[PDB]
Amino acid sequence: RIPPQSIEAEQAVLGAVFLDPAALVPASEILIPEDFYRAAHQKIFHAMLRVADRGEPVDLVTVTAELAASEQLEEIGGVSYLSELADAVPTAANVEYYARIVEEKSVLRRLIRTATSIAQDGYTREDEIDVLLDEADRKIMEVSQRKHSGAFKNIKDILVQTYDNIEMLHNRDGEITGIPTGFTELDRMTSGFQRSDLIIVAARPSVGKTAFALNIAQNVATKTNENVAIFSLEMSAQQLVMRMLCAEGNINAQNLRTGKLTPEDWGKLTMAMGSLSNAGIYIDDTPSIRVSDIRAKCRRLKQESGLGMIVIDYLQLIQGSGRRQQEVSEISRSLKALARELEVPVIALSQLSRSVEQRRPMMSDIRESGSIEQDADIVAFLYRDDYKNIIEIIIAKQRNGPVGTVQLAFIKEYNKFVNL
Amino acid sequence: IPPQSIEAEQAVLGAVFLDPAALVPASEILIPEDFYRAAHQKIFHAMLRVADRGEPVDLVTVTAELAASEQLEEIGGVSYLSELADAVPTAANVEYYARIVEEKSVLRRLIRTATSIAQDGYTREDEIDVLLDEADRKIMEVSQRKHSGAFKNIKDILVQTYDNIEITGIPTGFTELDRMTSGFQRSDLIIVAARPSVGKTAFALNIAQNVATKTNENVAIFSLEMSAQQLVMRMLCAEGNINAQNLRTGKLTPEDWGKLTMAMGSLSNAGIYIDDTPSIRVSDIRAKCRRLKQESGLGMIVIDYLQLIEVSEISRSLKALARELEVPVIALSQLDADIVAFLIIEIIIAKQRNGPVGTVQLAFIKEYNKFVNL
Amino acid sequence: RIPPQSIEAEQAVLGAVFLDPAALVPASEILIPEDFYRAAHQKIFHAMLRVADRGEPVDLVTVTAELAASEQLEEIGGVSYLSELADAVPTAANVEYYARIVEEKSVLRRLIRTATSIAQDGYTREDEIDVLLDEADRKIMEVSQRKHSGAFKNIKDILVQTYDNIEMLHNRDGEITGIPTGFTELDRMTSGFQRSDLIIVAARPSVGKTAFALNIAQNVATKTNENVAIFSLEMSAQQLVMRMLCAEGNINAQNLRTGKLTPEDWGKLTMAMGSLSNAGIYIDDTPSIRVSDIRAKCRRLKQESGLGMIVIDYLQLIQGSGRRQQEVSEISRSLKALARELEVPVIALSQLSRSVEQRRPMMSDIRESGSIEQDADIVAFLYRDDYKNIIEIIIAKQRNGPVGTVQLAFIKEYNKFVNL
Amino acid sequence: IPPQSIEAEQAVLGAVFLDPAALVPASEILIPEDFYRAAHQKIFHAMLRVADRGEPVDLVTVTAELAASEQLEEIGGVSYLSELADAVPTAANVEYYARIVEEKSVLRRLIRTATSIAQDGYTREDEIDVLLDEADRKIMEVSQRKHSGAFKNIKDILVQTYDNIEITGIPTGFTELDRMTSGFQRSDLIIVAARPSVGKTAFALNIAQNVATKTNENVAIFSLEMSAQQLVMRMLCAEGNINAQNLRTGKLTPEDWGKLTMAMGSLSNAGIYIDDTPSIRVSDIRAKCRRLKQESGLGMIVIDYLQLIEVSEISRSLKALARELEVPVIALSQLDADIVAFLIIEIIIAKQRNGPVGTVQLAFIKEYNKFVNL
Amino acid sequence: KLLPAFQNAERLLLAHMMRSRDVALVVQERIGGRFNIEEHRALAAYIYAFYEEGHEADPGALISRIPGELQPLASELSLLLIADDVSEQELEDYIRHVLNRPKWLMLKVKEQEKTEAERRKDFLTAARIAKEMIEMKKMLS
Repeated sequence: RIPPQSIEAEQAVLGAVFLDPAALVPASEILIPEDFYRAAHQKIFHAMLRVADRGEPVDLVTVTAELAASEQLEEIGGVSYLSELADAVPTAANVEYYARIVEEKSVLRRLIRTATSIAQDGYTREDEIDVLLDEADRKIMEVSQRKHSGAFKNIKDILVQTYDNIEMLHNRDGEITGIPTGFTELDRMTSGFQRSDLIIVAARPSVGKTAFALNIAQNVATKTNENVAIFSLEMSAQQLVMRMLCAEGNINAQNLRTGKLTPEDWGKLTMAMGSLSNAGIYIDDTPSIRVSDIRAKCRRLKQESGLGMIVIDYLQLIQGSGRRQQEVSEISRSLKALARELEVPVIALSQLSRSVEQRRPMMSDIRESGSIEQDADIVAFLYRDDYKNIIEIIIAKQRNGPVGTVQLAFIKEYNKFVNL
Repeated sequence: IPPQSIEAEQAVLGAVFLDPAALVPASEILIPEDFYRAAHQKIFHAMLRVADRGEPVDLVTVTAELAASEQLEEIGGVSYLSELADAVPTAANVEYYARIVEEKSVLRRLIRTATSIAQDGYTREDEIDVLLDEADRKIMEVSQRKHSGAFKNIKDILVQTYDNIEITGIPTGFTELDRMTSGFQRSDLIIVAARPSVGKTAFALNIAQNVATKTNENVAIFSLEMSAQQLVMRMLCAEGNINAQNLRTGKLTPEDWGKLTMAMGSLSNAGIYIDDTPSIRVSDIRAKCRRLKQESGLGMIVIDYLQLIEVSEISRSLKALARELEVPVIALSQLDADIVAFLIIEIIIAKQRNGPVGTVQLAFIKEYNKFVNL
Repeated sequence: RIPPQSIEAEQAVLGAVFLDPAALVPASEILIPEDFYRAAHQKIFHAMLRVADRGEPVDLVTVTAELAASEQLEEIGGVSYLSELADAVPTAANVEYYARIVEEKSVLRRLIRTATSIAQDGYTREDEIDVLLDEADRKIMEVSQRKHSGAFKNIKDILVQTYDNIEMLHNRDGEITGIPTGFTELDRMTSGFQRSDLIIVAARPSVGKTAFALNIAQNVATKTNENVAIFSLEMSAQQLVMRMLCAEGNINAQNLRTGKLTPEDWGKLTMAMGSLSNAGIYIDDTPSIRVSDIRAKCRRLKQESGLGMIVIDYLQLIQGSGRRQQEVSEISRSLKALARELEVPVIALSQLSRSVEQRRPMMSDIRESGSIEQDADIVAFLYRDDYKNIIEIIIAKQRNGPVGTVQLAFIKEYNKFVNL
Repeated sequence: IPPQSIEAEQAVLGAVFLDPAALVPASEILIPEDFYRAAHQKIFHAMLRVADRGEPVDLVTVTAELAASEQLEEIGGVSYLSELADAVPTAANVEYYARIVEEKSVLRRLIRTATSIAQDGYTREDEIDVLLDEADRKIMEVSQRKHSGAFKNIKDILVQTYDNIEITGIPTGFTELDRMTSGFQRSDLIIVAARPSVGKTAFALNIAQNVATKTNENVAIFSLEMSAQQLVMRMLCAEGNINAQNLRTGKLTPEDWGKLTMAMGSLSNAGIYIDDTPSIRVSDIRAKCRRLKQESGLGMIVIDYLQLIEVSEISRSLKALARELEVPVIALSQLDADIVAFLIIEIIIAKQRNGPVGTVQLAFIKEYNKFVNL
Repeated sequence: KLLPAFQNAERLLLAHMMRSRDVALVVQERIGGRFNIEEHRALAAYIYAFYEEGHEADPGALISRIPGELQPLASELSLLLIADDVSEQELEDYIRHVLNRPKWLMLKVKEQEKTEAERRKDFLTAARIAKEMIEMKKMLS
């Protein structure tokens, strides 16, 4: 001994049902009474199910009545005991997780039971053997096919979601409820980037995720009265201002890189600086910050000058709480908490795995780097069709609003994204 | 008694049970190893392991997690988890309590590092120089850091970006290179990388000369390959355009004699401090450089080259030396850094903290080992 | 405990000063009184320094007087004790080494002291922390910057040595005090190879170090009345005689390698043999001899027929006393002892590391194969300018005489070096 | 009681303290491991470790060295070092005392090796053939050696170099090859290396034939790939110019029959002793060859080939066999040695102890597996 | 315990002269003895007489005319580890250790002079004495 069990989880399942009758549906889906290790819990779950099958409300009173009529009340500890179960549940909404724990421990008991049974038969019947091996095969497989799996989503139901998506993509009108992006076509879908949202922009190297984020940050700060906080972990503050000066005044980048500057390309530079000086752009070019540092700096900024957006130049460079799989999840989770705290959209750039080439990016390409998928309420991919200087912005996830591809044009010479 | 705060620890774990959101700020500031008590360590780990799945963190899911990995009993059982959950009146100050736990953790690490060094002083006796270097390193590695809290306003960067195109430091002797740097600024660590025969040593010497004979600045050169004798031979050979082959093979023509007496009178006025001790340590560099400044003045520090002094430590330690003596340090390399410059020869620059990133071009006379302008 | 110390070394330092007053200069440079672990030794070193600062002679009497006046004589053990220190020094000239040992043990005590201090502060002040870490950084660095380093050699002083070298290279006249080489230009500088000198001739493969050594050995034996002992560890005795037959009579080497021999090229061979038979050339072609074997054979030869030179075809092939870094040093040291014993120049060929190509050879190229640099009183490098059949002989080190490049011409066809 | 000389040891260490120069001759003759007593071993090591730095060797520097590596006390303390330094009246005879220490060391090694072999005789029973081979090897490895003391005068080499251009051994049957060797000399180990299909086996057989049918010498051939049957088939096939395909595929023309009866009458007069046992050991070669000489005569020994019999041992053991039977041994190889010969086909020779190093050229008929002159 | 150099030097010398009359004659002129240890002077006398009668290199016959009390010592020395061919430098070294042994003993007279000065606090005298002794010590080693 002792047989795999979780009295605590069993207690929380039954408790949940007593706090919210709706908790019984998820529990009955995952468990049958016999999954409970403790006899009293079996009797109790069975009483609940019976009451439920009659279409009668399942609560402390009807379960008490049910058990009294089947002469099982005292045996399971009485009304007092039903009370304790009600106090043993940390949160009724977590009932599936408690249920799964109970189920897991039931499956293990069946594994142990059938394995032992096979071992015993080995010493006894001795005898047949060929039948023994076959039923040993048979019995072990039966343990797995027990857990609550499924279900398959039916094509009809997806077609509905698919069509309703196409509805939203055309029903697209037209107010910008969040922070305008400057890319009117991206604003149609998003509306635009909204407060408290975690926005993830993933793209393979050379695609232009950095330029994309800077263009957005640049449009917000120069066009709207809002402040943008940019964290550049791979690129210095001057190296990044160089790129948004070019983008601003239409100055050939390579031209600046080589000193060459036509007399009027210079006049072009002074107007860029003039207009860019009025913008509320705050840059932190610290090589590998932790999320706490990011958070603290943004915190001080919002209450010192006000804050509208946070842009982080790629997330895989943020160092964890210590000195990578689990580590990235916490950062992801932390960035979402950052968004909620400061009531601001957080744009975190992400790099994609080399899977896109093994096939147009999809969720599974960041799923091997997850679980950013869960935390992000909006995940965007950048894909160039020709690797036409046109680039695609695939919105793969959006919690409130449609899913589709917005299209923009990229100008290499100025490192810009323009409308279409 | 090792620095600790059981109460802070207890509030952190307690806060997590009271409001699962509290795990995010705590997980930002702490790792399980920061908790002084194993029980708490085990608990905080279980807590993180559930969030990563990612399931809700509460008494049941955490209990089940500890039990599954056979450590519910070791941490005090459900009693203790409940004690922690029932004690906590709030979760609003999790990061206050988290930061206390973190501090005590740092202090323990400080103590552990120092004790180890103290103990090594008796046991390895035997390895003095290695001991002093690794003690420097070990102490440095106790402290992170941090990044205070200063966003750079765009207005401030713009001025620095404008002024960064259209000679405030130490003149190199190459006008076109002085344009890109203007010139060699104090406390900068300058890395000059190159391949066989270009040549790195010639370039280093030229700058050391052009600084020392044109400015009243003292340069400290550390050559690990060629002797001070060979180094000075190359310098006056370039200084007065004298053919090396003639200095080496005795016979000098009278153009060379007059050309020589000129070059060493000119070179006697510098300004040049050489150290040609084979394998030198970064700290030995500091000792000699600190004693030089405090007695004479300086400076500029030229090192040829850095893989004869794990390179990360040396590099970082060189930056500290530059910042300590308020003087530029040029370190050569063969194919954290302030300026990175690779090598009719082309000088490509890949990194500069304040200056313009571009490419310069210089000529090279083979027979004098000299670099000249265009 | 116990604190790092060397009473023996402390005793030898103070003793040295009592045997040779000059020993105090090196000692005071490396040590201050507080470096001595033993109080009596501190008091004694301090008394010496005081006497010295007055410009008064430091010996047993004035140190005794000094300590008597500061009431410290009995406390440090009296005159009798100053006597013991004088008997505790193996050799006064080794005072720097004793001093360094004392210094080393002092530095360790400071490391231990400051480390402990940091540990203690960790438990006490708790409090501040940020200041603690900074002063912990600060205090640890201070331990290193304590040892006696320096000094930088000043350019003025080197210019003097440089100019005095140029003096010797032109002041070159003209008598051959040692063994003539046959290469008049090498003889100007060397004068030529002298008795008891260890001469190291290093060169990368294909440069011609072997041919160089053979030419010298050949010139000595055929021109002068002296005997040359050649150890060829990579090349057989006949294979080596083949090369000096060619060199002697001007016979195309490849021509011999293929049987081809013009009628008069044959008459050329008989004159080479005739002249070469009278020469005192002794060859040992033992594949990998130890130095003791080399030494014993040379020993017997000098007292049996007389000996003038020893040539060893590359040193990295000599096997050590056992069955490589430390091993080569002992061989080097042993070859120098060989030179001194037999009062004969020893020419040991050496191979260079692949560093020359990573840049004209210099000392550091054999320094990674040292410490041959120390033992050799003359180190020569062979460098070919075109890898003009001309080859350079760089004399990098010469204890008595100049440093420079002598130039000779190489003839591939005959495997010879000729004058210029 | 293991062979030792504490007194010799004590004089050596003592001599070093009395005159640091004495370390050089001792270090030539000895290594720390040669000293029977650990204390002395430790001391001599410390002594060498200081010289290598390279600092002066004396009581203080050595004491400090032993103490630094925590072994001053184990070796007897400064008392013992002083005892050793005070006992020594001279250092003129260091190498006399050094050589005594070395001898005792050798004898210990002899004893250790032999005891081990004796012990293995009981424990591995099981592995007889492997045991005998490694016992041979292990004993050989006890003794070095040395190189007596004979310089070769140039006069003596010159005669051998002259006579080495313009048939004293065993005739190969190839006049042009007999020029370069004249011919196959006694006690020589001859290695003939080659690549797939040239072919090594054909060459070996040809020489074995041409020696055995033209001279009254007996050859011992060891073939590890092809059987004695296949080997003789190839020989009479080449002997009488018979097309192999006809011998194999029954049908022989009457040119072949008469040509065959000729070849085996001619081959019956030899002179040929074959051993086609798959994996043979070098010692098994010796047993059969010694019993052959002593009963019949010989010889020449042909081996095809050597990587079917770690190659260093085999090779060395083959040289001993050649020198023992006063007979030439030709061992083939696939791509210490007396003659090395690689393979219209060209025979390149890379090594010859007394003969001329050059290149010979022979023809090869594919259909008869025969090599012929030009 | 190991023996002092001068004593080893006498023993080795004796061991050699017992097997070589060539060496026995050299020691007779260069050393009295003059040997420092009584037993060694006694053996010396018996070794000198061995040739001043005729007898040549034979440690067998020597250990039979020796007065029995010395026999144990002569016996011991005739087995001592020696290569019976002494080097030129070895003799110089051995003889030198024997000849200036009395000179090291002269020091101890001054050593008492020094400590007595020291006892009556006459320190500069004591130091002067010690200063002299260092010179005498240098003079010997």
